[PDB]
Amino acid sequence: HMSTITRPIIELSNTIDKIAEGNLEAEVPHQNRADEIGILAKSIERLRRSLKVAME
Amino acid sequence: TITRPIIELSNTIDKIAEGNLEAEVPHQNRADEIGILAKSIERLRRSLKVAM
Ligand SMILES: [Zn+2]
Ligand SMILES: [Zn+2]
Repeated sequence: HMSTITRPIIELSNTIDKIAEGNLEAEVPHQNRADEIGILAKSIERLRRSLKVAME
Repeated sequence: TITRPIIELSNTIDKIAEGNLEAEVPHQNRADEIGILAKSIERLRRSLKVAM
């Protein structure tokens, strides 16, 4: 549980902070996971791209 | 208590990505890793909203 769920939730939280802190090229890990971590990662990547477009 | 809130937070991120910055972010006061993710989503939301 700590390695399969806790670790990637912490990593993806950090990714969100990087994005919020203006780094709109932040790496977003785990987009190819088939479980709920993948749903979250794919959601974050769509966010990242949406914010890059909105930066103009 | 892990799967459900992770999907719920993902949906909140999708609302934010689509321009709905009034999305209510659940689970901000949880003490585990879901609380960590919820706080980070709420900070991003607030920064987007204030900027716009
Ligand atoms: Zn990882
Ligand atoms: Zn919930």
